[PDB]
Amino acid sequence: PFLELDTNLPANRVPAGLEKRLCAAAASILGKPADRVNVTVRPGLAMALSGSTEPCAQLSISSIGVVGTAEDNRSHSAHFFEFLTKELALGQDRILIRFFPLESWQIGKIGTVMTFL
Amino acid sequence: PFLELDTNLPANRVPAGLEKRLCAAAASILGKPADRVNVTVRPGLAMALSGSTEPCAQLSISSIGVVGTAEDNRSHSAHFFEFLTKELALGQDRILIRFFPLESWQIGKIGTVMTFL
Amino acid sequence: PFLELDTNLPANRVPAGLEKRLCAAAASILGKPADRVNVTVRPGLAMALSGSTEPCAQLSISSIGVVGTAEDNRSHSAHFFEFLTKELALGQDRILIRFFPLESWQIGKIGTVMTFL
Ligand SMILES: O=C(O)c1ccc(C(=O)O)nc1
Ligand SMILES: O=C(O)c1ccc(C(=O)O)nc1
Ligand SMILES: O=C(O)c1ccc(C(=O)O)nc1
Repeated sequence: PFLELDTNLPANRVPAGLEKRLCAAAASILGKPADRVNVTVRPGLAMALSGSTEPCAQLSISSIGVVGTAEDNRSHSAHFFEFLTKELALGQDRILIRFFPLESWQIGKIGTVMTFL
Repeated sequence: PFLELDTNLPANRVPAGLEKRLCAAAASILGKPADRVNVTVRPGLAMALSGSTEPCAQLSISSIGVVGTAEDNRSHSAHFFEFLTKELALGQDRILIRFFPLESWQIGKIGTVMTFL
Repeated sequence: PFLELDTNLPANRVPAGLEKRLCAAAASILGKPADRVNVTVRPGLAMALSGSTEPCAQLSISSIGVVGTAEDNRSHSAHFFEFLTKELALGQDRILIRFFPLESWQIGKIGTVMTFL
């Protein structure tokens, strides 16, 4: 899975090791191995969420097969909100998630695409 | 109900009173009175969870009738996770639960088995 | 949470399963488990809302901890209006909400009160 987390929390208000703990969390939530989880955290940004500049965070989640239905994404959302509200000390009104299905021909790995691996 | 909690948190990082609070919580969650709840806490163990020796806990829950279905246990799990995350200051990736149905002929109580009470 | 919805819509103009979908929405909005959400719908009543007998609904919401501030209730209101206007086919002017904090000693469950659970 590919996870990108944008936040207006400064780096020194994002707990040490979050990018590693999000690999374990995404592995369990999405049912793919932790060694196939990719996380990017971009702290210190200027953000408004629901019109408000109080501390907040945005997560994008991309994967083949498992983020393409409302019913699957409902379950995924519940678990990611539980994890991130606690880690970032944010209320559930201060986080939003977007889910993006991917296909194998879009993923460039070791100089080819996943279609040929 | 019968609850057994193993943790690699030392005893002095397990909050005082956890046993009676877990009796009350198990009454709320499983529906059987607090005075029928049995709790065993084993702290200071050497543990790995998901391959990692960071602080963690395992809970076993055994009961007649109420821990035997996926839909029952999904609900029970959500509540026991919320209870333990708060009490032990652990993330939900650092807790696992196992559920075990029991029958009356397996429970020895006051020198007989529950079949005869 | 405890939700009570009065409406002058006849029962056959309240969509089938509304009490179930409002349960799930209220769990999300209030940040409480769905197996702790209670919904009561009372249709076919004689009602005036804002002085008018046109189709309308009144919602009451009661919960520990999460319905006691203006800022929290503004957030909750926005989501409940978005849900109910669509489900009941009512304009924003035809719904009102009241929020009521509860305490643990007020809630009777399994023959005791939540103070002891
Ligand atoms: O090879 C990549 O790391 C990779 C490729 C695919 C997926 C995925 O579908 O989630 N995740 C990671
Ligand atoms: O008498 C015991 O304490 C007892 C016996 C049975 C059960 C139970 O099925 O949950 N719990 C407790
Ligand atoms: O455990 C009960 O069912 C319960 C307890 C509390 C609340 C509540 O605060 O809204 N709702 C339900």
